[PDB]
Amino acid sequence: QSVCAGTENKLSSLSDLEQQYRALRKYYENCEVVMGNLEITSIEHNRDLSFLRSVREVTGYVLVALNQFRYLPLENLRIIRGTKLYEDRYALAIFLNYRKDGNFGLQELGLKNLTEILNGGVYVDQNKFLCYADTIHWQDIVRNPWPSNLTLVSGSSGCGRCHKSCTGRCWGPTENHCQTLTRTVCAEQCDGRCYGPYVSDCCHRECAGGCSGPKDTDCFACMNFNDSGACVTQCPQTFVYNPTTFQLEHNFNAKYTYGAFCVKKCPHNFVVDSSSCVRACPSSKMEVEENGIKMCKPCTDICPKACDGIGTGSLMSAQTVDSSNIDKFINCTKINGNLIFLVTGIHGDPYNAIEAIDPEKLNVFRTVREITGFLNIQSWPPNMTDFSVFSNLVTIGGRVLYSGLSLLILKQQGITSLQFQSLKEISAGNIYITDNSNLCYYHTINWTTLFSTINQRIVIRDNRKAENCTAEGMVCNHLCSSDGCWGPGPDQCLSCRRFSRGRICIESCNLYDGEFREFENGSICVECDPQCEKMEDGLLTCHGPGPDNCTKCSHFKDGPNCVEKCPDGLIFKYADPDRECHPCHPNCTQGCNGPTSHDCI
Amino acid sequence: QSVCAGTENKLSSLSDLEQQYRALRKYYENCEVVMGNLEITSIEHNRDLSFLRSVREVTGYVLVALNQFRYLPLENLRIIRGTKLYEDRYALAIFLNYRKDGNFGLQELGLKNLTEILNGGVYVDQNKFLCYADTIHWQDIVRNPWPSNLTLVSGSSGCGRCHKSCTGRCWGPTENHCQTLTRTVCAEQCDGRCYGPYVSDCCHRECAGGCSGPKDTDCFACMNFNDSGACVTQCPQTFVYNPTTFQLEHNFNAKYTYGAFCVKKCPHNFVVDSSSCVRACPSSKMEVEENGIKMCKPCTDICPKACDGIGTGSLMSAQTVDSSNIDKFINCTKINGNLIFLVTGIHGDPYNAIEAIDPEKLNVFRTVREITGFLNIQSWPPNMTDFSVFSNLVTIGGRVLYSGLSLLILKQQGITSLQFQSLKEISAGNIYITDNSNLCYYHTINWTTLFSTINQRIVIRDNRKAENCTAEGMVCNHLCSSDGCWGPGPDQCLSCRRFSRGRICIESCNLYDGEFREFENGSICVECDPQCEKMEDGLLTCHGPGPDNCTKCSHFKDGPNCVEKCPDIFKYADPDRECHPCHPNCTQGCNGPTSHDCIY
Amino acid sequence: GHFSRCPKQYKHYCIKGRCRFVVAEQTPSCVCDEGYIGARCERVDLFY
Amino acid sequence: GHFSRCPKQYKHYCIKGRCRFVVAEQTPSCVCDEGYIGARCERVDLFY
Ligand SMILES: *[C@@H]1O[C@H](CO)[C@@H](O[C@@H]2O[C@H](CO)[C@@H](O[C@@H]3O[C@H](CO[C@H]4O[C@H](CO)[C@@H](O)[C@H](O)[C@@H]4O)[C@@H](O)[C@H](O[C@H]4O[C@H](CO)[C@@H](O)[C@H](O)[C@@H]4O)[C@@H]3O)[C@H](O)[C@H]2NC(C)=O)[C@H](O)[C@H]1NC(C)=O
Ligand SMILES: *[C@@H]1O[C@H](CO)[C@@H](O[C@@H]2O[C@H](CO)[C@@H](O[C@@H]3O[C@H](CO[C@H]4O[C@H](CO)[C@@H](O)[C@H](O)[C@@H]4O)[C@@H](O)[C@H](O[C@H]4O[C@H](CO)[C@@H](O)[C@H](O)[C@@H]4O)[C@@H]3O)[C@H](O)[C@H]2NC(C)=O)[C@H](O)[C@H]1NC(C)=O
Ligand SMILES: *[C@@H]1O[C@H](CO)[C@@H](O[C@@H]2O[C@H](CO)[C@@H](O[C@@H]3O[C@H](CO[C@H]4O[C@H](CO)[C@@H](O)[C@H](O)[C@@H]4O)[C@@H](O)[C@H](O[C@H]4O[C@H](CO)[C@@H](O)[C@H](O)[C@@H]4O)[C@@H]3O)[C@H](O)[C@H]2NC(C)=O)[C@H](O)[C@H]1NC(C)=O
Ligand SMILES: *[C@@H]1O[C@H](CO)[C@@H](O[C@@H]2O[C@H](CO)[C@@H](O[C@@H]3O[C@H](CO[C@H]4O[C@H](CO)[C@@H](O)[C@H](O)[C@@H]4O)[C@@H](O)[C@H](O[C@H]4O[C@H](CO)[C@@H](O)[C@H](O)[C@@H]4O)[C@@H]3O)[C@H](O)[C@H]2NC(C)=O)[C@H](O)[C@H]1NC(C)=O
Ligand SMILES: *[C@@H]1O[C@H](CO)[C@@H](O[C@@H]2O[C@H](CO)[C@@H](O[C@@H]3O[C@H](CO[C@H]4O[C@H](CO)[C@@H](O)[C@H](O)[C@@H]4O)[C@@H](O)[C@H](O[C@H]4O[C@H](CO)[C@@H](O)[C@H](O)[C@@H]4O)[C@@H]3O)[C@H](O)[C@H]2NC(C)=O)[C@H](O)[C@H]1NC(C)=O
Ligand SMILES: *[C@@H]1O[C@H](CO)[C@@H](O[C@@H]2O[C@H](CO)[C@@H](O[C@@H]3O[C@H](CO[C@H]4O[C@H](CO)[C@@H](O)[C@H](O)[C@@H]4O)[C@@H](O)[C@H](O[C@H]4O[C@H](CO)[C@@H](O)[C@H](O)[C@@H]4O)[C@@H]3O)[C@H](O)[C@H]2NC(C)=O)[C@H](O)[C@H]1NC(C)=O
Ligand SMILES: *[C@@H]1O[C@H](CO)[C@@H](O[C@@H]2O[C@H](CO)[C@@H](O[C@@H]3O[C@H](CO[C@H]4O[C@H](CO)[C@@H](O)[C@H](O)[C@@H]4O)[C@@H](O)[C@H](O[C@H]4O[C@H](CO)[C@@H](O)[C@H](O)[C@@H]4O)[C@@H]3O)[C@H](O)[C@H]2NC(C)=O)[C@H](O)[C@H]1NC(C)=O
Ligand SMILES: *[C@@H]1O[C@H](CO)[C@@H](O[C@@H]2O[C@H](CO)[C@@H](O[C@@H]3O[C@H](CO)[C@@H](O)[C@H](O)[C@@H]3O)[C@H](O)[C@H]2NC(C)=O)[C@H](O)[C@H]1NC(C)=O
Ligand SMILES: *[C@@H]1O[C@H](CO)[C@@H](O[C@@H]2O[C@H](CO)[C@@H](O[C@@H]3O[C@H](CO)[C@@H](O)[C@H](O)[C@@H]3O)[C@H](O)[C@H]2NC(C)=O)[C@H](O)[C@H]1NC(C)=O
Ligand SMILES: *[C@@H]1O[C@H](CO)[C@@H](O[C@@H]2O[C@H](CO)[C@@H](O[C@@H]3O[C@H](CO)[C@@H](O)[C@H](O)[C@@H]3O)[C@H](O)[C@H]2NC(C)=O)[C@H](O)[C@H]1NC(C)=O
Ligand SMILES: *[C@@H]1O[C@H](CO)[C@@H](O[C@@H]2O[C@H](CO)[C@@H](O[C@@H]3O[C@H](CO)[C@@H](O)[C@H](O)[C@@H]3O)[C@H](O)[C@H]2NC(C)=O)[C@H](O)[C@H]1NC(C)=O
Ligand SMILES: *[C@@H]1O[C@H](CO)[C@@H](O[C@@H]2O[C@H](CO)[C@@H](O)[C@H](O)[C@H]2NC(C)=O)[C@H](O)[C@H]1NC(C)=O
Ligand SMILES: *[C@@H]1O[C@H](CO)[C@@H](O)[C@H](O)[C@H]1NC(C)=O
Ligand SMILES: *[C@@H]1O[C@H](CO)[C@@H](O)[C@H](O)[C@H]1NC(C)=O
Repeated sequence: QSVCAGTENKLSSLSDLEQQYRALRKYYENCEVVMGNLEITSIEHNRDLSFLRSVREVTGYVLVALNQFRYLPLENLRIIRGTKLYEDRYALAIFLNYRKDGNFGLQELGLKNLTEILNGGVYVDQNKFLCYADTIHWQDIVRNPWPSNLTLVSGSSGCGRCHKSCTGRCWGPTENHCQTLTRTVCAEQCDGRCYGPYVSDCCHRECAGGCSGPKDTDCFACMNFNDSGACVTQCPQTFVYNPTTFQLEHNFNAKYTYGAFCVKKCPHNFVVDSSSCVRACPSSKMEVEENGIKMCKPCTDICPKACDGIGTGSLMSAQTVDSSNIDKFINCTKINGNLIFLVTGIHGDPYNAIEAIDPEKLNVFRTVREITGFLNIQSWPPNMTDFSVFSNLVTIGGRVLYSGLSLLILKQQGITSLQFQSLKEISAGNIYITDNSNLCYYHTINWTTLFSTINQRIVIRDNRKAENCTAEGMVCNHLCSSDGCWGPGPDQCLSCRRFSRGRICIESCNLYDGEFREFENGSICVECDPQCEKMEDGLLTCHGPGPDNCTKCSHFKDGPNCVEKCPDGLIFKYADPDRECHPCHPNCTQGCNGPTSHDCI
Repeated sequence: QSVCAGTENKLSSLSDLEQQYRALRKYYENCEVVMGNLEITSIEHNRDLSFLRSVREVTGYVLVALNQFRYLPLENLRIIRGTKLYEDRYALAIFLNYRKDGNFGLQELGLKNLTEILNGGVYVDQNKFLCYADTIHWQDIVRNPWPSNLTLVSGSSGCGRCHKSCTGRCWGPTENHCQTLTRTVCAEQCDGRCYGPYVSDCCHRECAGGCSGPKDTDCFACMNFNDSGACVTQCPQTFVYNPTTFQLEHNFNAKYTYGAFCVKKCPHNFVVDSSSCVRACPSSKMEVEENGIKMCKPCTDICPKACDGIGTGSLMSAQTVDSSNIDKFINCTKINGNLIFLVTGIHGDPYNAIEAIDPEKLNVFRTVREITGFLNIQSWPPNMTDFSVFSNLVTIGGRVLYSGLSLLILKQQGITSLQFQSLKEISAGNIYITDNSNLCYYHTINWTTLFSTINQRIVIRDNRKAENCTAEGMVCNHLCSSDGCWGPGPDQCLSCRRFSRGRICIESCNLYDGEFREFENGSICVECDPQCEKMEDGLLTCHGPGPDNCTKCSHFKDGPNCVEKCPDIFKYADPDRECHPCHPNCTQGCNGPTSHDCIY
Repeated sequence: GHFSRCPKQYKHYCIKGRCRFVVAEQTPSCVCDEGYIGARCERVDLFY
Repeated sequence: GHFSRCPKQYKHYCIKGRCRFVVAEQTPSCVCDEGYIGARCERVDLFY
């Protein structure tokens, strides 16, 4: 089933009517269910809108305004769910669709078998050239049809007479395009909607918009959930209550609830909880992996601190991080949802009186290792030439994407380098980096080391030329490998040859030289136990961990270990002139000098 | 509704037909839902059965066998649920209800409202006076009507047809007494049952009986849960899944599932889990109490020793603790369900080759602290005079009851005292203690103090006379308060007037006398730190636990407390063993606060 | 009547009662002693 | 047309675009600068 996301422009538009039409094609061409609004605005008198005929269901509102075309080809739209309303009031709003000086405008609405609106008002007004719209009995389509509640039907004259084959309430001037009543003609014994005037014509309680027959498998739209070809109030769960034993018992046909559907397994980016697939687990429980499945259970007395992201939880209404909400991130290591920086967040918002962010507040994000949604940077303070405030970020979770993108940077002129250090995974979605006219080191990056599947892509265009950056000496440390680098620092390369010492890449390790001694393997070097005496002039001191694996210790030798005093603790022991411990008679805890009690002090 | 438990006797009976009739009145009189089987056996032809007219629902099977009476007055019986079946096959078994040398037996079935049998077969066989039942069509009533199910009627001279308006299918000679078909006459558009032949006459799908209309709130009976008058497959839970946010969100309409009903509150003795009220949790979760409510959470690396009782879990098939299952209780501390001790469990059962319990084996119960169901003792080895094997038991839960009882002790002549020590609460149900003709501590116990609601009672019909027990000196230790005592020992008292040293009641504490010393607390005395000086003549030197609480000790006195030795910052001590800091540069010895006071 | 002597494999079927065999159904019926109830007469009666 | 100049309380309503006031609905809308979308033109257009 083909699904598209829609728009949130209301009555705003692009600077050219040809670009406004091309955008409408790019958002709504070749799809049937909309996961948002349908917004058709400012379209000219002569355009091909036949691509909109595939739409069958709209999740948000349908807005049709300020256009000039004669016919609205919404020929398969059956149901509007109204999960978001125009002005928080209307699910369908059609207005001002005519040219003021001229004679163009919308004459016929189309709307072939629109039968259900599950929420909100209906507003049809100011549409100068419509013929039939004011004859339509909208109370059959709308639930809670009470006309005083947001049902503001207006708007024209000199037309609206029906064809002899339709008894009033016409959509158009012919034998077809007649409104069919689905609720107001049903028996007083009837539940919901019917396909005829009799009680035997009534359809199942979980169908919407009318039906082909009485069954939950045989109807024009579901409401609540679509259980694999049947409409239902809820899907079968992991456990059921046995009323004769008073306990919960495991089910045989359990399904996980997922969006408007039910599935046998949750997708790999969702968390399993109480027979449902959720985008985030509640803060009372820890997210864990068991047998490759993500799920969550109550946490221990001290557990990770996770913040709400932009567009989720306590920040559901936020569009960006700004000077009012940025203080919420002070000790978070994880962010649930998105992290977004728009021009209204960084440089303030004079309409709403929101202040600009002080560049020093942005150091608050240096504690975050994981973001579960996407990272979206469209503005950044002019004096911050890199992203070092995010250097500790490890993973971009990608559980939600911005138009398919999980890492998104556009138009940052005041940047020279990126300087991420801990970043190793970009788990889902595409990377989109454009218009960064002063950015250099980006061109070196081996992005297949960060991608989690071969299905991921990156888009790069109109950034600073790599040839100009090379000419200026914009290059990383000589140890840096073919994987590339985030910035000029010896600790800012994706991978390096020889050895590293924490984040910093190094040419050699302290095995036989310098202030301390260590041992090396697999491009890593770490100190051996400080009991081992430092060897000089090229002689190796240590070749493994502990007080073991070295040439000798300055302490007293005792098997694989050494001690400060040979008789300490302990069996009892004494030491020889080379500080090696040997057995002594028991007790003697004041001190011993040889193998027997006669050698005790 | 009026709810009563059913009997499970099958074809077995009492030795006296007057007691058989009186027992039948006491179980089934003035109740409409039978929470078990309805079994009517061996009743005489002269008896009044009009009290059975209150029965509307049976959760198990109905058995009518070997009886003499003419008419079975179950006219308003509607549904049989078939939870258990007779011989594991039948939900309704009616057979042999006549005397073959004489002329008495069952003639007319009543049963007019019987509409749904949800599970099992139907068995009508070898009656003599019952003539009408051959006409009835059971496949409308039986939920599983197909030839693979045992639905059968076996003979008499006949009784014509009931009335001209009845097209066969009838119980007795009137237009009032012919069968309402509810399934076989329904329109093919409808699932389940109907109240007429038309699609407009069909019932709501989630109903089992007849209906007044196609509604979940307007049908006579149903096979699923009762959500405040509506019959439903599931009822509203604590959270609802939001299909546009992909999150679980709180539900202000939520109800708990409890048995066959949806309720707002779960009773105090049940544990709440996943929007339901249940008897016990899975072995991976622990019961906890938060805000006065018991609920379950996943357990950590140490989990309680939850243990299967009789009638649940791995022992669901068991009737008693016995020699084949007693080993399952060895390291158990909390038992889910019941402990039941019958004659077969103690003295053996040769019919199944199960040997008697060796009395010593009963010590596996010494570790039990809580029983979540009931305790039922009807047999005990003759060699034991008490129940001291249960002395560690703290609580009886009462989540399941034996005919309303949670503690039941019948006919134990070997017992002279009970000897519980730890038992403090009986959370639900009544107490029934009788026929213990040698037991002398039943009347001294303040039994109301063990109850957790005003609705609990104790019944004691007969035990040893209180005047005879007094004459023998069968009284508790002098320290014991008016709340009474489990046996003769000072430690078996429910509560003592003077302080207790743990479980042992004493006249006075070792505050300032004896070889060890104690401090007072509200009804107990507890030992002080061993460093503290054991002073004479009323000089108590401690006021609670710890070396800091002592007024004078034989060891070193540091800042916060008395210690056996002071640290090597390094400290020195004066001639009164009072400790003070040394110069920081000390390792081997010290006698003062400055560098020249340090010793090597 | 309807009853006969119990077959050998039912010798210990009844506990505190007398065994009878119901011939038409090839099944035992146990008659309980004073104050006893249950399919095999194994439980004490709470009413008496 | 169907709109006039924005009222003073909307002076800063639109960002990187020109504000217009729809008189019949008493509601501001904005015509965005090249490459910008959203109700106040505050977001960059990925399809540009
Ligand atoms: C207005 O409302 C109508 C309903 O009143 C909506 O109609 C839907 O239209 C689509 C097509 O656009 C229908 O889908 C097709 O249905 C055919 C039905 O065939 C007969 O059999 C069924 C059996 O149940 C009868 O109900 C029906 O009356 C017919 O007698 C199928 O034959 C089609 O499948 C075949 O063709 C395709 C071609 O690609 C092949 O892929 C298939 O393998 C197969 O060979 C197809 O399924 C849909 O059924 C209609 N729905 C309803 C509710 O009836 C309109 O969408 C709506 N708008 C407009 C503009 O009319
Ligand atoms: C309850 O949920 C189920 C899914 O569980 C929904 O099922 C959808 O059913 C509709 C039809 O009612 C499908 O839509 C159309 O299907 C035609 C047949 O092809 C499909 O089926 C074959 C196997 O039989 C598959 O191999 C194939 O991939 C398809 O899935 C297509 O011909 C139609 O596509 C054509 O028209 C559209 C424009 O309308 C063009 O964009 C296409 O390019 C093409 O020309 C169309 O796909 C739909 O696909 C089903 N979905 C799923 C997931 O299977 C029920 O509809 C739903 N019920 C309710 C009431 O909500
Ligand atoms: C983000 O999380 C960090 C921790 O990871 C929080 O930082 C801690 O905040 C607490 C707040 O109480 C600090 O505790 C207080 O510290 C004061 C300074 O202590 C430092 O300096 C002395 C110098 O001798 C050192 O000994 C000490 O180890 C510290 O390095 C103390 O003066 C305070 O004592 C007073 O208050 C307590 C209150 O209980 C009284 O009991 C005392 O008697 C006394 O009156 C107090 O101990 C803690 O130091 C901070 N830790 C760090 C690492 O900085 C952030 O607050 C948190 N941010 C948010 C917004 O949640
Ligand atoms: C000084 O430096 C040396 C390295 O130079 C370190 O040596 C390591 O010592 C550890 C033990 O402390 C070794 O680990 C153990 O190895 C056992 C032998 O199997 C390995 O070697 C054979 C050689 O033929 C290989 O075939 C085989 O594949 C293995 O590589 C294993 O039996 C041990 O695991 C089993 O036992 C433990 C018991 O607790 C169980 O927990 C396990 O589940 C398992 O059943 C274990 O793996 C290690 O191999 C040594 N490394 C090397 C390179 O030799 C010293 O540790 C270091 N000094 C100090 C103080 O640490
Ligand atoms: C076999 O099965 C049938 C069908 O289920 C049972 O029918 C029930 O009959 C009784 C007695 O008539 C009904 O109980 C009474 O209902 C009155 C309400 O009116 C009913 O009838 C009209 C049509 O005449 C319907 O429109 C309406 O919906 C009702 O169904 C109440 O007012 C009565 O209450 C008064 O009397 C009682 C007497 O005890 C007092 O306690 C009250 O205080 C009050 O004064 C009474 O409730 C019952 O509703 C019928 N059920 C149905 C579903 O029809 C048969 O009873 C059953 N067979 C036997 C032998 O019982
Ligand atoms: C879902 O759950 C509800 C309850 O949780 C069930 O409804 C109950 O049904 C029982 C049985 O009919 C009712 O019990 C009766 O209580 C009467 C009290 O009077 C009030 O309630 C009745 C409603 O029946 C009103 O008519 C009356 O005006 C009062 O408001 C007693 O008077 C009754 O005793 C008499 O009738 C019984 C019938 O069983 C006779 O045996 C007695 O001899 C006596 O004459 C009776 O005990 C109970 O009140 C109902 N509760 C309510 C009102 O909700 C639903 O049936 C259940 N749904 C299903 C079927 O799943
Ligand atoms: C010998 O040892 C005994 C103990 O066996 C010592 O007795 C002390 O007795 C005093 C009272 O006389 C105790 O003080 C009170 O404790 C209450 C409980 O506090 C604990 O529990 C809560 C549980 O949530 C914790 O939050 C809390 O941290 C403690 O762990 C408090 O509620 C009381 O506070 C009230 O009173 C004070 C009075 O000054 C007010 O300031 C407060 O605002 C409030 O109104 C109070 O603190 C004390 O705890 C006992 N100590 C011990 C060790 O248990 C003897 O003192 C000791 N003798 C010698 C010689 O050392
Ligand atoms: C970017 O990083 C990726 C991932 O580490 C590098 O891809 C790797 O490319 C090498 C060379 O082609 C592959 O090794 C070769 O594989 C073939 C397989 O048939 C084998 O015959 C050769 O002997 C050799 O082993 C390697 O598999 C491949 N890794 C993955 C995961 O695809 C890539 O080189 C990096 N690019 C740069 C320039 O940094
Ligand atoms: C010398 O080589 C060893 C490895 O042979 C290096 O140390 C060890 O590296 C392994 C991975 O190669 C680590 O194992 C991983 O540990 C994490 C712990 O959370 C676990 O999630 C992974 O599944 C995996 O088991 C191991 O922890 C690590 N050990 C230590 C002590 O760091 C070592 O760094 C090399 N260099 C030197 C100089 O020691
Ligand atoms: C047996 O146990 C019961 C239940 O714990 C005890 O009954 C309790 O009697 C006390 C007597 O003081 C009641 O307290 C109060 O008594 C004063 C008397 O002036 C009265 O004014 C107050 O209204 C209040 O009743 C207490 O409430 C009562 N508890 C119950 C549940 O009834 C009884 O004392 C124990 N021992 C004996 C010897 O029966
Ligand atoms: C003096 O006697 C009183 C009783 O009169 C003792 O009070 C008891 O203190 C214990 C301390 O553990 C309380 O236990 C509670 O256990 C739960 C277990 O989950 C825990 O969550 C609580 O924090 C608490 O520790 C107990 O409730 C309390 N009993 C009463 C009746 O208040 C006290 O300990 C005695 N003091 C000495 C010095 O012996
Ligand atoms: C408790 O068990 C003991 C056996 O362990 C019983 O004592 C036996 O009693 C018989 C009576 O005829 C004597 O012949 C035996 O010599 C006794 N044995 C021992 C070891 O003393 C005692 O009767 C049992 N008590 C009860 C009440 O059953
Ligand atoms: C590259 O440098 C040349 C001069 O060598 C200059 O003409 C050109 O504009 C530079 N390009 C960029 C992208 O800076
Ligand atoms: C009470 O004791 C007397 C002897 O003093 C005895 O005759 C009588 O049977 C005893 N009664 C009981 C109940 O044991």
